[PDB]
Amino acid sequence: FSLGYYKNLGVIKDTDFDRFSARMNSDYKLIDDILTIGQHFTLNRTSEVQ
Amino acid sequence: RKADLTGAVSVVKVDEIQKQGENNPVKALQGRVPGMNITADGNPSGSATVRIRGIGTLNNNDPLYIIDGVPTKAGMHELNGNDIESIQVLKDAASASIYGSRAANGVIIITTKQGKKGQIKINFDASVSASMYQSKMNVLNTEQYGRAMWQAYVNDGENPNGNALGYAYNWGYNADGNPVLYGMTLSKYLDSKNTMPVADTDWFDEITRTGVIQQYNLSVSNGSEKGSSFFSLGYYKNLGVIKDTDFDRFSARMNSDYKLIDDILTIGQHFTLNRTSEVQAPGGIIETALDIPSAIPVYASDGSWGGPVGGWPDRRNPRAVLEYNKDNRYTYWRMFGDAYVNLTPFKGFNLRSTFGLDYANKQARYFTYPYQEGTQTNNGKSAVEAKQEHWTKWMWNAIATYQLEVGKHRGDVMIGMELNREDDSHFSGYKEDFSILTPDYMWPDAGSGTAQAYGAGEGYSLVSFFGKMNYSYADRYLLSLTLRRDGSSRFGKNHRYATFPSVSLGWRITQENFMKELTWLDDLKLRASWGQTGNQEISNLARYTIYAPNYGTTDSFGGQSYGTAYDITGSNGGGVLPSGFKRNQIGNDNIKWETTTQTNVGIDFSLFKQSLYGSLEYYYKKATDILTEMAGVGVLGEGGSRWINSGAMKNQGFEFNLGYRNKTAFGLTYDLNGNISTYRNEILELPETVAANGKFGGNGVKSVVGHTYGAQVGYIADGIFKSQDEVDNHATQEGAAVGRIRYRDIDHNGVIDERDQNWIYDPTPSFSYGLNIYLEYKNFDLTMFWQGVQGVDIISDVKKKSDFWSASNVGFLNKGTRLLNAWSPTNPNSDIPALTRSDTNNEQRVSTYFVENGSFLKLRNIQLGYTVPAVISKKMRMDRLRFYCSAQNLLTIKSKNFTGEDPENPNFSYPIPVNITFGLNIGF
Amino acid sequence: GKSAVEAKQEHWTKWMWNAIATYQLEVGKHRGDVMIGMELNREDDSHFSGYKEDFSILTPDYMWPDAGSGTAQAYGAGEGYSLVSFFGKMNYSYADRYL
Amino acid sequence: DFKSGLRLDGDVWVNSIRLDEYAGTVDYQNKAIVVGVPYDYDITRMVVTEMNLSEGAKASIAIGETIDFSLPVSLTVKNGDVQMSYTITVK
Amino acid sequence: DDFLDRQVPQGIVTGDQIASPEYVDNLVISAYAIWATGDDINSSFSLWNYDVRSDDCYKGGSGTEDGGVFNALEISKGINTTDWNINDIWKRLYQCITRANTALQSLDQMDEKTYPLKNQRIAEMRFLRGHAHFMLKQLFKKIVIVNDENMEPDAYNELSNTTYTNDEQWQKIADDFQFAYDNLPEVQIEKGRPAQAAAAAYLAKTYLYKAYRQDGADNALTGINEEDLKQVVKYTDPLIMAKGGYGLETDYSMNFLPQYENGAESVWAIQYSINDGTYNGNLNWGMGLTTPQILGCCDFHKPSQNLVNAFKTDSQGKPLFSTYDNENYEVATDNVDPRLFHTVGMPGFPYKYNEGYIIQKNDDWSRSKGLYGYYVSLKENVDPDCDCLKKGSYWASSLNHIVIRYADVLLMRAEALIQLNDGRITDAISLINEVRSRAAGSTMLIFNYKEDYGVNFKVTPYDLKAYAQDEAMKMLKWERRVEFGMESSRFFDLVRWGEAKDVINAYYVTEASRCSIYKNAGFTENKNEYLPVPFEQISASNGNYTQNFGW
Ligand SMILES: OC[C@H]1O[C@@](CO)(OC[C@H]2O[C@@](CO)(OC[C@H]3O[C@@](CO)(OC[C@H]4O[C@@](CO)(OC[C@H]5O[C@@](CO[C@]6(CO)O[C@H](CO)[C@@H](O)[C@@H]6O)(OC[C@H]6O[C@](O)(CO)[C@@H](O)[C@@H]6O)[C@@H](O)[C@@H]5O)[C@@H](O)[C@@H]4O)[C@@H](O)[C@@H]3O)[C@@H](O)[C@@H]2O)[C@@H](O)[C@@H]1O
Ligand SMILES: OC[C@H]1O[C@@](CO)(OC[C@H]2O[C@@](CO)(OC[C@H]3O[C@@](CO)(OC[C@H]4O[C@](O)(CO)[C@@H](O)[C@@H]4O)[C@@H](O)[C@@H]3O)[C@@H](O)[C@@H]2O)[C@@H](O)[C@@H]1O
Ligand SMILES: [Mg+2]
Ligand SMILES: [Mg+2]
Repeated sequence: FSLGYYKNLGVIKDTDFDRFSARMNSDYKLIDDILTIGQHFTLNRTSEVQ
Repeated sequence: RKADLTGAVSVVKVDEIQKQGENNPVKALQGRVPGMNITADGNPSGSATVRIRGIGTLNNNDPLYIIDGVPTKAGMHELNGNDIESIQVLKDAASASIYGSRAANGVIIITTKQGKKGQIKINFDASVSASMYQSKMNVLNTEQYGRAMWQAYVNDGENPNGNALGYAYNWGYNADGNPVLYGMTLSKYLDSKNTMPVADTDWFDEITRTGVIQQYNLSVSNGSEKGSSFFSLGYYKNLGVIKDTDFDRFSARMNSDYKLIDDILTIGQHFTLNRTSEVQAPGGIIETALDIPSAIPVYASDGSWGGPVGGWPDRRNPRAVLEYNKDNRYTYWRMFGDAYVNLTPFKGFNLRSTFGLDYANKQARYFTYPYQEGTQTNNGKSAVEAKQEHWTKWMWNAIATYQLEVGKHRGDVMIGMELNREDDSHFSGYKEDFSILTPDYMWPDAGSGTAQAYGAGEGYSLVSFFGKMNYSYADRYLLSLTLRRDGSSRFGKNHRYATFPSVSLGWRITQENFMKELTWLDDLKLRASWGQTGNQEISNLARYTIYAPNYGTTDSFGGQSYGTAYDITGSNGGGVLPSGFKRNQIGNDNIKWETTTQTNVGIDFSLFKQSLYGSLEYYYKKATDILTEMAGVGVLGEGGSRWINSGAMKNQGFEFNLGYRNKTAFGLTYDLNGNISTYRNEILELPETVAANGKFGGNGVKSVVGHTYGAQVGYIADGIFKSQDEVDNHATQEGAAVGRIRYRDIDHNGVIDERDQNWIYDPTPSFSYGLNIYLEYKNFDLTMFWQGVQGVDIISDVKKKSDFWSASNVGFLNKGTRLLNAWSPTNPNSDIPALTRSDTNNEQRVSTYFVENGSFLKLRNIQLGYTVPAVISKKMRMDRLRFYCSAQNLLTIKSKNFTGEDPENPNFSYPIPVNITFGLNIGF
Repeated sequence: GKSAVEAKQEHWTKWMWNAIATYQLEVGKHRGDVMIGMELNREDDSHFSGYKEDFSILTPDYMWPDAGSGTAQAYGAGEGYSLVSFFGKMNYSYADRYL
Repeated sequence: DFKSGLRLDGDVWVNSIRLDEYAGTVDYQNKAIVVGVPYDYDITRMVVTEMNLSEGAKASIAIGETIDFSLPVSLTVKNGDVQMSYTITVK
Repeated sequence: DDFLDRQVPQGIVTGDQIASPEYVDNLVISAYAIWATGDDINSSFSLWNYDVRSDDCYKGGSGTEDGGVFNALEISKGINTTDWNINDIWKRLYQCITRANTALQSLDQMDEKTYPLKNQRIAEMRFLRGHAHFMLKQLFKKIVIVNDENMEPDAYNELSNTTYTNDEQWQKIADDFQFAYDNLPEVQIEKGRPAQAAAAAYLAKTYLYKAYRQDGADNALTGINEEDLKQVVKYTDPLIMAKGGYGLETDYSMNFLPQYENGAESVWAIQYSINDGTYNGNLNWGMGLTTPQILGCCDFHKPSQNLVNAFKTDSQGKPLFSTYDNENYEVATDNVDPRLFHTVGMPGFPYKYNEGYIIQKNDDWSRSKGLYGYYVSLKENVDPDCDCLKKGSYWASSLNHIVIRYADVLLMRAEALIQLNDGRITDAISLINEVRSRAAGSTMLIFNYKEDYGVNFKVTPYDLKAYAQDEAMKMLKWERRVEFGMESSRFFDLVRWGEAKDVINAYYVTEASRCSIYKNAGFTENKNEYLPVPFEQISASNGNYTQNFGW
């Protein structure tokens, strides 16, 4: 499980870019490792003025 | 185990919740919680209305849902309900105050599934069901419609052959002179163009079908000493009984928790992703299907949609309406997440920081295909409407808790700071003049006509500082004190913040030494609580004098758009007209929090070694300074509506929960859960304009103050006139005649007028009860949940068009089948008024005739299941395996005084079907 | 003095389904892996925008299409595509020397 | 379970009629049969010779009836429980 | 702590900001536009819904139950003070007053030299407010005079309708028109704004209504005010209208044809526009219910056989004062005023001068299956191929709604002169003759009717000679009836004259033979000539509003 935040104000005025991110990965082994169920999900939100 | 342990807490059994197999767990718990009313129309979605402890406020009465510590008010039909560990209903202000500042109308805590320590498990559930239409409203066929029209004509004295609807009646007189109808004949085509042949059409059967429901859930959890995790995937689909209406939902939930540094630190998260796609039925589709006469064919001679022609009433084709609405599908994405961090510096101290997020997205595309159904048309209007909506709610929490176990005293002290921010926005584009007229082609770029753009945004913020203190002495005396300082962005700076205290006392009588000999009395607890909670659920722009530049681009029915655009030059438009501003509301800078004071007294008992358990509650709710939207005096004009603290509501209620579980000598395990509750609502104060206009009751005739919320004032129908002597003997009234409704003279003035009205409607049941029976015997489990309501009255709008002829908006509409048994000299033993073509007596007025006994008792759910024996399960290498067949809404009992059907849904809303379900559960 | 607002919305939805069957053999000094697979891809894109004119206050809070009092325009489009694939792979190793 | 059993599926069209020895033209839009006769012909004692209706249809007038056609004559064609009214004009 | 202050209202203007000098023209336009956008199908500012009580027209629709409250009003039986239509019309007229008052309050706080047209805008706002007050006074005898723009919203609860008597309320209404006449320009470049001539004409109308005194609790006429009559004459003097450039149109149908909007006779008119950027245009949605069944639906406001017989004339060109209603009008034998074919569309005749749409006595043209007759109103309707007609769930046209007509001004002057009886009866007869001559000449679109349907047109001016007061009054009443038929003023004229009870009872008795709707109809002497004050409003303003006499 990971949570990330990034923000960058550009050298040019009134231009910027920020990003929130959240990643969740998991894997499950079942029945003497015969079965496996895994997932990798990520959620990102980037707000930008170009 | 109750979270509060000293307040009004109801624990809901999630196993019996999932036994019903409903998309919405809230709808599943329809009658399993005392003092909690769930009303569900029955649409493919699980959308339902929840009222806890009756109506407690004039503004929004929805309860507060808290899923994994994240407060929300959105419905649970749009989330996954098959991954819930526990459901707790907090109905007391003192107990539920600490969970949020929006706990005025009750709180529902939902704890989702988490990986149990030291094991890994998986569960796959499949379910397929068929939903059938049961409350098929009976309407006149072609012959019955002709007979009713002839009866009305001969009763009124006009010539039935002058109906000009293609009916030719062969009729005569009997010995007594009463008209009789020997036979009838019909013209083949309803029009002179020979395009609309006459037919006997079952419109309800045409617009209804057999719906299919399919549910597939796959959950898997894994726990350990260093952490745990859980992952669930769910799919639900429901085709409604009404054609071209459906609702499907995909869901994916991921939960995890991690323990670090000798369990000093903890990091957890609960996230869920949902995608629901729905096509909804058009408004009043059932009403249109009932109204349209059965003589209209579904299809014309050339294959186009059939429609009224000539003198037939102007009602659209319901089948064509559904066919055109089948493309109005909306997609809804829900991102409901939470991340928390917990730190324990030492044994008693805990610091928890929680961040919650609730992002909602809605994308829809509504089409307006040209239609021409006989004389019903929109002049070939083709249009498209692309709409987008965003809801973003984020919550931050900080909780510091300390626990002490000195001597026999247990002391918990908690402080907390919470921030909430909600931002909503929406925008839509509208385009016209399309050519191909298909969903693929209909896009705003492809449009070649007038374009419109709409858009709005709003939001609010909440700040809360709360404190809680719990003290326990000898594990026998319990005291709880909480304080809350709440502020909202909806109020001015002077009245931004408010303070709410709450106190709770509890006494475990069974722990006292003076009844140690009472072995049968396993446990007995007496608790009381007095709490105050705050309400601010009002419009975001409540304290501002709103002036809006309403140009007039919004569609309005009847032309009362109240727009601001005038051709001041006088050139019939041809360009951008000058515009301006209009007042929407008058600001009020003195609005403050609504204060709700709740007093609760409860007794919990457990007898015979936890075999017979139960609880009895009595509650008094008093809401004061209610924020209400009082309208203008009338000469103040538009924008006179304003928010004011001039309300007062009272709710006295009793609740009784009982349960008995025991075994049997030959191996039968029976579990009975009983429930019964009652309440009384009363309005004590109200603004003068509100009382006059009767928005909350009284129909604008008498003030609702001192009466139940929603009570109605109308006339009293004392049977019907059966002879001219009776008509003369009765007090004079306009339109009185033989076979007409007789109205009681309340004031004995000799004339029926406005003053002859009294209180006739009370939407408060005498008591609502529920019963759950669970029988286990030789791997066979039978579950049976009944729900009943007694002493409730309902205003029947269906009676308006099923008991009268020409009492609707327009004449010659289709009516109910029971209209045939109307009073006549040939049919004296009847109570339905005689048919007539003109409402001279004004029978559309509110009266006791339309008030019926809504009491009912329906088998909400039945389910028979067989579990594969454990030895066969282990031989086949999978865990718990179960098959089941269930029926929902299979059987119901209604009072004989109810002329209609389905007392729960006695109006033209969406019907409630009977569900027959077959399902299986596998544990591997 | 042209005052206008442009509210734009775009959606991209791509979903992929995969099915892979793999077998491995370690007979003698020969290592043999055989894999077969079926893949489906579907992409659907859409976008729509509203355009409004003739505003008065000229601030982001006030500038909304409802608050606009001028000519309005609407734009919108949608597209997509689909992919189907059937693939097979075979790996042979002899003496851990020839691949 | 809902149908009234009125037997509304019958057809009431009129294919063609012949008065004496003069066939008539039928317009279904206005339900009008027009029979053209010579100017000196006497139409006060016309005789119906044939009337080809639909299957199962029954008309008010019978084949072989003597009618005075100095004015338009109304005709009703009935099939089961449906009916249609035509007007016959001899010009 | 800016957390609770960061978010602000979106897309709105606050009350403190709405008083800025740059929004005054916007508020003026809002007050103008309420008269075109603030009306409903059941509550139109033309008041045709509430004019069905007269003998001019019935109520259309499927039947009696279609708009049951309006059927109760039409039959004058079973009318309740708790009527949604009555409450709605009260609320809508007071909403118009509220917009005008807001504009006036904004205007009053501006600098004269900074805003040169301040007085003109104030005059226009006072004119609109007075128009709304006049309409309210016509509908309800006792009304609240809201003429204080600088008045707090909290003080509105103390307003009462008995603060001023009937004469005082009429004077308060006329004061606004006096100010408008004083301050308005003689000619307006924008046809939407009223002119000085329009203000003067409407002031003359107010003074004419004030002249017929209704002192006492009952609604009975008490006398005629010579001072008010002289004021009417002074403000209807032809010099004012000559300066304003207003006069009778050369043809009667030019007033209602869309091609001749804002004509000479259009003294003032609500401007309705099409395809002007809104959802469907500022169309006349109040007339939406009056479109014929050939357009698909609605079909309300059907004229009456009594009105057709009134239009019927004799062989000398004068209206039949005593035998007009004995027999129904016959197209082939009876001389008819040409105004009938512009007002009422009879069966067998082109609909709105369109040969492709011939009105027939079948169900395709009457929704009620002959219950309300088959006649179709034509003044408020347009040609189906006009391109000024649009379907916005109700067929509505961009045709302007004329409120004041030069014909109305002339007939008002004639009424004032006749009631004065100071030797100007000859002048009144001259005005009536002018109107009749205009009617006679108005045959530009129906000239072919003589050779197409055998229609005999015969209308002649009255002979100029000495006339008795009662004879002149009867002739004027007949001229008003045949001129403003279907224009929603017959009932108000009857109430003002005081013969409303007798006329309505006679109409009920006469029409009960040919219509079964009037079987139980009955008019009360001192109750049914004014709408009751709404019960909801009376309850809301407790101890402040008094119900009208007889209720
Ligand atoms: O009196 C009942 C309640 O209405 C109140 C509310 O305070 O005031 C009346 C209120 O209603 C308005 C509507 O703006 O006028 C209604 C009034 O107008 C009359 C003439 O006086 O008739 C109007 C003509 O319009 C027609 C259609 O051309 O009828 C409209 C009729 O149909 C409706 C909905 O009807 C139902 C109700 O759900 O839905 C189906 C479909 O009609 C019917 O079976 C039901 O009756 O809408 C018409 C449909 O067209 C659509 O645009 C899409 O198809 C949708 O809008 C609807 O689905 C309603 O608009 C209305 O009921 C035509 O038949 C009539 O001749 C009169 O008949 C009617 O009473 C408004 O002016 C007024 O303010 C209160 O009095 C009271 O509480
Ligand atoms: O105009 C209101 C009137 O129309 C209806 C349906 O025609 O609502 C339309 C508008 O309701 C909105 C605004 O809240 O949302 C409701 C619909 O969206 C759904 C999607 O799941 O619900 C979303 C969200 O809204 C609640 O219903 C209210 O809090 C919550 O229960 C739920 O979580 C869907 O359930 C609703 O149909 C907006 O999206 C529509 O434009 C009627 O609802 C209403 O009477
Ligand atoms: Mg009484
Ligand atoms: Mg115009």
